[PDB]
Amino acid sequence: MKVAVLGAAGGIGQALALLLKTQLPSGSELSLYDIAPVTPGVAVDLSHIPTAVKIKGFSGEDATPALEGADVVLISAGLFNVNAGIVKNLVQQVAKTCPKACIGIITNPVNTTVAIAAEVLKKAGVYDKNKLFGVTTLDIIRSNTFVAELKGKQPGEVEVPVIGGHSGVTILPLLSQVPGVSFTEQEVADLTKRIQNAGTEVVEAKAGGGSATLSMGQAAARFGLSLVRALQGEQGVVECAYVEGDGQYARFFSQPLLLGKNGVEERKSIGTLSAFEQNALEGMLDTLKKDIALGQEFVN
Ligand SMILES: [Ag+]
Repeated sequence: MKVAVLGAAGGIGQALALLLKTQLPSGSELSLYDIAPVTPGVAVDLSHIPTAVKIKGFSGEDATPALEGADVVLISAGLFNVNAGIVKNLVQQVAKTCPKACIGIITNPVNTTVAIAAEVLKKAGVYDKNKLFGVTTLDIIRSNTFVAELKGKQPGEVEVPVIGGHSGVTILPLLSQVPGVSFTEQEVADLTKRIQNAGTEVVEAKAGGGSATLSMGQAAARFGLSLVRALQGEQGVVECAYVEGDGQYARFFSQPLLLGKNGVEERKSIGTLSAFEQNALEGMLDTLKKDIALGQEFVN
């Protein structure tokens, strides 16, 4: 089982690679790619950690040697103006070298870059909707932290389902479905708005000198490890991710997914929604649809 990290020299990629090197199952392989010439040294650095995970790093313009035999590709390289071209270039190389891998797009804006990725893989004739994921786990683990903080629970024991998209008002935490926890509607409103704007807390506290790299690395690592477990035959693995489903709300939509050996095994129902959640769901479908079309038209 091989995991390739495209964008491994950035802050997100390095934290992701550090977590994968120490937590991937024994016998796994990790390949790091980025443009920067330091990337081979990041792998050598990590290769000194005594886990049964083989790691190698590659630099330059060609990601092929890092992608050969890859089962999972995580793309954290790279707002729309800059990352759209980066995503298309890397997904094109994925479509030529490991077209059957599961692809997790971390590069933002996820709502749009997943649509770009889908259309690029379509042009190569290898697009598989069961294998393309927008990684939205950062909204989930932030929700877990904020809910446990407000309710005095252990943060490890709180799991909040989060649906919709990965930006602004498209992020919908289903607080009504957190077992053993009840909220007032003012708690729901303030908690939902904090989750939807959590990124701004980081950049403001960084004096504008950066963004959320370590927690995003942890989020991507959680989704990546869940994927690897499911691909290796583990049962009951459920994660929310931004995928092309039945299009009931939008072409791409984040929802609980049962993962399997093929990627998506079943797209689970979002369940019963509260009045607040149903309102917030229908009230953001248009801005989500425009995010998708922005990505489609860039390729088409
Ligand atoms: Ag796969």
